[PDB]
Amino acid sequence: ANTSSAYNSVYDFLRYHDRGDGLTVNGKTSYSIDQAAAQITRENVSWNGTNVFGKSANLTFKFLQSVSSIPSGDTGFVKFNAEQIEQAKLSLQSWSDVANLTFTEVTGNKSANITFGNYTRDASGNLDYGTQAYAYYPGNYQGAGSSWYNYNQSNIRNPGSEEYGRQTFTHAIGHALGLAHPGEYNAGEGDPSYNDAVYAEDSYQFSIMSYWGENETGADYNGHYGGAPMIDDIAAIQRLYGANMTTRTGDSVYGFNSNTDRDFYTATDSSKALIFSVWDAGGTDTFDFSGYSNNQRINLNEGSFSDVGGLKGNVSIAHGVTIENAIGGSGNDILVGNSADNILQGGAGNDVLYGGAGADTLYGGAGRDTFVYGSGQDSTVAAYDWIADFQKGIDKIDLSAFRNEGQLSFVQDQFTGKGQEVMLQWDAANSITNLWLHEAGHSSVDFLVRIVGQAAQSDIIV
Ligand SMILES: [Ca+2]
Ligand SMILES: [Ca+2]
Ligand SMILES: [Ca+2]
Ligand SMILES: [Ca+2]
Ligand SMILES: [Ca+2]
Ligand SMILES: [Ca+2]
Ligand SMILES: [Ca+2]
Ligand SMILES: [Zn+2]
Repeated sequence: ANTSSAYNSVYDFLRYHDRGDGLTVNGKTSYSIDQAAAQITRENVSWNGTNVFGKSANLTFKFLQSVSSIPSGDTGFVKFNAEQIEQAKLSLQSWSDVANLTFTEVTGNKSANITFGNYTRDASGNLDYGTQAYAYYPGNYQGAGSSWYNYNQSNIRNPGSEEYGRQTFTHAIGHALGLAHPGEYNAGEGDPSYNDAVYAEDSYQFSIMSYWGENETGADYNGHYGGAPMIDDIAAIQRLYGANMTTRTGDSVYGFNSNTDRDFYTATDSSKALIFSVWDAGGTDTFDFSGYSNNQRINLNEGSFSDVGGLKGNVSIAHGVTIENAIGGSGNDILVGNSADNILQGGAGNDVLYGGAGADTLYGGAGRDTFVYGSGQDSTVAAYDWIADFQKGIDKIDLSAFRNEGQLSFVQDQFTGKGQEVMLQWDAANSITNLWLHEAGHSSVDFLVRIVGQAAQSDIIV
């Protein structure tokens, strides 16, 4: 079963960052999304009480203007500045986007579920320029839900320009909602490291509640920080409060030309980095990564990771989400669809497109592109694929995967019945080329790929 390098690149990319199922990664136990979610919510606490799951919540938040004391003992209180307020609201929004939560600001003497405030000194009254931030779990105790940040840190004062600040806000709010660090560790306590992680997926690539960089799991964000909930965070927060099915239910576009009105899902130009795990509750959606020149690998399968804009493992799709279309850039990309009907556009460069199950429409774009098929279920007659811009003598249709059940043979105009034969039929009236494949074990011809344009036998890889 010697398959092509194109098929192999798809086969391997589909297994990129496989997790759970008794696997061992980095010498650690591998957790599935749900296992990581249960670990992150191990304190079993939320604003609805203890051991209460799938229950929505309407919460209040406040930017403290003064304090009688900070619950931690720290001192030198400083209220949130305008930039911190705006970024904190964006962090709150990134959480309410995915879970059934509503946030309403309160002012004056009114109490609030979640509060924000800065500190600058320790209990002894000495300047603290080393710590970052901390927050308290939901509860009925003094300080529950309060979050605090070190004003002496520039990233805390300028969260809109220093990415770690925004990520810190999202992280802290996570605690204020009931989420814990993926492992038993905290700042100030000894000096933990990724080696102390309970499971392999305890890193920024999977959870912003982690303490470890995305590099620990093989990802690379080139010095950037995502700022929004990642895949395991989304599953975790939804475990506690339920999923928000009213978010972006229309046709949504992520990346370039985005209509999300969310900075973390938007790329205004090629120099912008994208780091996100998408939550989308409906409609026909598109991953538009057309503005990059880097060779990208885009996967539309729920729960999967993609390598976008030169970064590694920076984009993922949350469990329970179906993204339909993808657009690559000028680089040599790999686009992998899911079981839904996908429209894939490779763009310039030599791309590898794989529609998977469902009736997909594929555009290789300029360049020497390869349209890959891994099984007869990829393009059944009842839901056939369309390759709309095939270039005879330039593009290729890869059927090497069918070798695992016998080498495919080319027939000119008739099937013998022996099976495992491929045929190209030209429809002069419509200028359409029908690619028929009579697969072994199939009494009837059940595989068909319709091509808008001419195709030669030498363009078909068997
Ligand atoms: Ca949508
Ligand atoms: Ca969708
Ligand atoms: Ca491309
Ligand atoms: Ca598909
Ligand atoms: Ca192309
Ligand atoms: Ca092409
Ligand atoms: Ca298909
Ligand atoms: Zn923390």
